[PDB]
Amino acid sequence: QSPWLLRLELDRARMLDKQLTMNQVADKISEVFSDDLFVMWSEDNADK
Amino acid sequence: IKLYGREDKGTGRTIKATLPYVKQDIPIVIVFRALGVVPDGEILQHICYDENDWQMLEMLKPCIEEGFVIQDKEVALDFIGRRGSAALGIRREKRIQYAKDILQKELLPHITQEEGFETRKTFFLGYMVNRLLLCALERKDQDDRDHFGKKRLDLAGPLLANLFRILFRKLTREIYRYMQRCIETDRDFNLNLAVK
Amino acid sequence: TKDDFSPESKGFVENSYLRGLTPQEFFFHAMAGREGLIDTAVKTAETGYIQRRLVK
Amino acid sequence: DTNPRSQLHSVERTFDEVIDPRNKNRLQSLIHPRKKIKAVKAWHFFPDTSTFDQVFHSLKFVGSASLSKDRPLNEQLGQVNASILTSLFKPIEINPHNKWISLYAVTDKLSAESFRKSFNSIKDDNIVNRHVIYDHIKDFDQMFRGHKKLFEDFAISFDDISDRAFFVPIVGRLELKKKRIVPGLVDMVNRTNYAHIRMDLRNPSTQETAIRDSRREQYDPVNYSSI
Amino acid sequence: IKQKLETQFTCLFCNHDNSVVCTLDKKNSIGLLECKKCNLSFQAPINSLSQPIDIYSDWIDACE
Amino acid sequence: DDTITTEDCWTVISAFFEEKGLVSQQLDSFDEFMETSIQDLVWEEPRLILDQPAQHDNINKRYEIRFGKIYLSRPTMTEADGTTHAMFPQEARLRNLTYSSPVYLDMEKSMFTSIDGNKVHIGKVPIMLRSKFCSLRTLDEVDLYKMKECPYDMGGYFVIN
Amino acid sequence: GSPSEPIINFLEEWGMEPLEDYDPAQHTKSTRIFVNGVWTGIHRDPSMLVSTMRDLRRSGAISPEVSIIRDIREREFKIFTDVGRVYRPLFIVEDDESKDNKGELRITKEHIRKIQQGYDDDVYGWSSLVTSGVIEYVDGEEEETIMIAMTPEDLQTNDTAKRIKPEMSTSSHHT
Amino acid sequence: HTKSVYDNGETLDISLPIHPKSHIPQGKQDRWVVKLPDFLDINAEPFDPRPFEMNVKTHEDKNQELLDKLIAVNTVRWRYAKSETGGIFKETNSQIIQWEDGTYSLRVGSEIFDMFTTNTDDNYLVSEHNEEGILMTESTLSKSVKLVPASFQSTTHQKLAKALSAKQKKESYARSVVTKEDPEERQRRLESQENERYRLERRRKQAE
Amino acid sequence: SFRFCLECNNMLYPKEDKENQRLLYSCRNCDYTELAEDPKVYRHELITNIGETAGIVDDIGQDPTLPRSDKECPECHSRDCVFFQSQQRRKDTNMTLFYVCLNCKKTFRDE
Ligand SMILES: [Zn+2]
Ligand SMILES: [Zn+2]
Ligand SMILES: [Zn+2]
Repeated sequence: QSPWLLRLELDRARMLDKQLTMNQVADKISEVFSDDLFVMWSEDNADK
Repeated sequence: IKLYGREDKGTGRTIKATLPYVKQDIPIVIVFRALGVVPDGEILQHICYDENDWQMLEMLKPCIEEGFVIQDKEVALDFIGRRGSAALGIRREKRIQYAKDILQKELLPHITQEEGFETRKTFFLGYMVNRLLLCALERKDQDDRDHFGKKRLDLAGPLLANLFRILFRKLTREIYRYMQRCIETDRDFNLNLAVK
Repeated sequence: TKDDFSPESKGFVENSYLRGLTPQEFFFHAMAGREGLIDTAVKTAETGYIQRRLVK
Repeated sequence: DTNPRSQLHSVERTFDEVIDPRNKNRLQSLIHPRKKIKAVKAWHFFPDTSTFDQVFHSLKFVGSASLSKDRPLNEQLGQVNASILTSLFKPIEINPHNKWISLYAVTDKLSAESFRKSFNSIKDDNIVNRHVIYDHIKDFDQMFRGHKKLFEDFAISFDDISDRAFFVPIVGRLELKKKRIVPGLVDMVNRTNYAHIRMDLRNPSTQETAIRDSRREQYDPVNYSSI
Repeated sequence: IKQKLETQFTCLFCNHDNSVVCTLDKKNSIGLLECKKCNLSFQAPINSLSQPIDIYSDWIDACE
Repeated sequence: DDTITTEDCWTVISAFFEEKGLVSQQLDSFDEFMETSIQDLVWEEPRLILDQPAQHDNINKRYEIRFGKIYLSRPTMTEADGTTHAMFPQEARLRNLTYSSPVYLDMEKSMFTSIDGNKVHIGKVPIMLRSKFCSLRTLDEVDLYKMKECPYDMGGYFVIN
Repeated sequence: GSPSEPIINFLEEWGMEPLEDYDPAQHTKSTRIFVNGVWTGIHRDPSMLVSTMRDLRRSGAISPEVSIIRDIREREFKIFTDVGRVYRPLFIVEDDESKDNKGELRITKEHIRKIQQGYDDDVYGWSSLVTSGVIEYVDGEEEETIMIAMTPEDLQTNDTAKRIKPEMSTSSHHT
Repeated sequence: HTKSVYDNGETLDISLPIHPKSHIPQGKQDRWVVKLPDFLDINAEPFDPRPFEMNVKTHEDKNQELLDKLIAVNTVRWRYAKSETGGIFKETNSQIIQWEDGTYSLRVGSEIFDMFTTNTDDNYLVSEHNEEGILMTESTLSKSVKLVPASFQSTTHQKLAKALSAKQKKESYARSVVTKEDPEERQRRLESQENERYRLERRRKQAE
Repeated sequence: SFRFCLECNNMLYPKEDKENQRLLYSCRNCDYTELAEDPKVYRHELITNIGETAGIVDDIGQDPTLPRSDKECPECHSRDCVFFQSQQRRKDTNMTLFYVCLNCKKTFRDE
């Protein structure tokens, strides 16, 4: 693995409006990139 | 001064300037170094006026990355001269002199024409790039083409001046040709016959 | 004044033709009439071309 | 008032209406035409006699060549520093196309301070042989712009004890920019400048002093004319 | 990817014109000028913005 | 003071039209062109230079001619017989002439040699009516009738053929 | 069309400093100055400069057709002496706060009677009005930065036939 | 670590002649560079009333004469003043006035010109030694000072405004002239003569 | 805001030391290298708000074409104020007003 961290902040308001789940986004990224990227996602109760 | 690269397309958003009597577009960093400002910090000082404006800085990053290959004044002048649409096979020294001619003159002629007076041209290039980026960042509306304060009206004066300039240049060329033809006889031409 | 969105500041002619138009309303109404004239004089050629193509 | 007599009379009237700096009452009488504010202090405006023979140039650093911007250079030369106030410049030109300026300074603070004190206290005819060694620091590219008129620019120096202000002419302006030496020319570069320069302080020769006095005779002939 | 282009430059050994072909390889950052008649080969380094005029000028400078 | 009414605004507008007129821009532009623009157009390229290194004894001869002042005249008519006389716009209109005036240029010729010219006529410029170089700028009101010119005519146009 | 050399001389005389004495980091608040489209210098107190230039133009020292524009939003101060700019005359309202005549037309009945007579009381025509500072010309670009009243009745704060004037209640006060 | 390029150690034993200074700055080697306006001039020469009166020039051009008068009356000058005790003293017509706000003003006679100061860094004054080809520093130019007229009502400003306003009023380059004959007569007569000598030359060449 | 080389003036690019596992900024035309203080190498904002209130000048109160209101200043509590809408002019820009007093020039809203 590489030390280079790539993170991005999702707008909570529009994420809720689109009725999406953080797990769903992570699953989509994993499916499109297989196991080439290790992905962690914050819980829905996080501030951001 | 064209800004290449669409929104999320064309990789970097490079900026290529178009100069008179030059066949191909040239990146802005190269022309800046050609005018005689080689360090990147000085170029950024010339272009921007607020270091906190990270958006214009990240817009400028691809231009610096592209122009990093050239790192000296003389090599930049040679690159400008190579595409200067002049005769093919011109030597490097003559290429540099041709670039200096095409850079001092014919490049923003309304600013100045004399030697050692190119700092103002660099500052005006900075102003133009600043305006281009400022409109690209949607911070300002694009200049209105129909704004009547940006129009001019040509009355009898300017129109007659243009026509008379053309006709007088034609008369001067005719006098020149007649002089060349008549010197062969080595005669004291009246100069009242050369004119038509 | 700058940033004025009132009805009279963006082309609402409050008066009638009998009552008469103020200079600002006069200019705005002239702008609208010019647009009408231009639209007619431009669409006529496009319509003529369309009808010729249809007939052919 | 185009009459030459009128112009001369205006000249003597202007000469006569000079306010005495010691006169506090007359100084307070003067009021700014627009600010309507009283005057506090005054200084006579005089030219400088001992410095007209020399040639003065305004030297400036352009862009990144700023000494304040160059943090390691400022740290080495001291964070007003006497080393800057005693620096030497050596213009060397290999050819018309290639030109640069060489900068030298005194790294030691004690030597620079002693040299500055000796230089600024030259009012007698005894100068100690201060063999001060100057070390090269940096080189810059140079451009020069000349003044068409003699006194286009003038620098003003003050003297509170005498209530005067001495001004000196400025001949031209010299601009310096940071120059990156081409790796292919360092061989000739090492043969151009020097690592050290030694300055020896000696009293000026009689002939050179007479030449300088003859040059100054244009300005002040009462105290310097040859007999 | 090597790129082969026909150029209208003049060979300085054979003096035949329109017999110069420029071969530049961006992968290895090299550019080759070959005379279709003289069979002479000129090699020079190239950059990302290099063009056949650049290699031609380099050849001219090398020749003199 | 006292308030300003609409009638005072119309007094000011009357003053404006009394000074300027309705075609003042045409006449002003033409006067500017004739007074200064022609001379500057000539001086834009003030030198024609020919040189010759004669070896036929190296004698480098430079032949250079310079353009000097511009001399203008009132419009004039030159008949076929040869006589020339002042021309007025009515005669030009009736006879299908052109209301134009000659332009004279001073040319100075120099013969530079190192071993190592008067008012020439260059053309005729048409004259805008009622401008500074028109014959009707003077003549007052009475003489304008004798020349068969309408006093209500405002000028601002040329007469070509 | 007018020569721009007097404008440059006045600007240099009144404190404008040229470009070679300019550093973007230092003068982070100075105002640029354009003359006929070329950037000629910078200034740090544009208000007094524009006031001086406008007063000079009104006094006749500068040609009345010279366009003087100040763009406060963009920190620019443009000047035009170009040929071919369409202008038109306007009355001048005394807008100096320090003046007792604030918010009133400069032209008075004395000027009207002088115009009617045709001479001053120790030829008085339109040009005299323009050079006496009561009327000035503005072009399409200077109009962006001015506030015009439609009628002299607009300068101060139930019929079925007469027309209705704009209320203009968005602004508490007008200058 | 950018290693020092120069390590030869070669040293020059050059000794410079230095002259004593008539004055010495106290507390700070600071000087102010001041741009000279067109309406202000410096006359370093001592004032000589008789040559000045005998060398006053009168010109037809009113604008040039007024500008010369203004610059002459505003020129900074100095002269030797004989003291009442028999000594000689340097007397000047120019002074510097500092107001309560701290601003400085240059005064010549009754005229007052304000000073606008802008701080400048890395700007120094040097002394040129041409015979040795080296530059010796003198002091630091901390501030750049501009000279501005105090007010509109100042006589200098009014004279400048008058001169510049009437300077651009005079513009008439083309000079009128009266044509007495056909402007094309010279061309046709010279063409006739040229054709005549062409015929004569052709006959001579055929006979030669 | 990005830094530049202190002796070459060129732009310093981020770099990682394999043996030290530290972030460094290194010039490309010179061997100069300086330690990185912050880990935020790069940041891109999909939705941004800069340019909305940054368009402020000290002499905005000298514009005669700007409307004058009577909103109360939080700082000076003056009776005279000048207001304008957002300088940023994207197609989806809000119409909120920014009020500037003539003494303190503080920008605030009625929200
Ligand atoms: Zn060959
Ligand atoms: Zn570097
Ligand atoms: Zn307040």
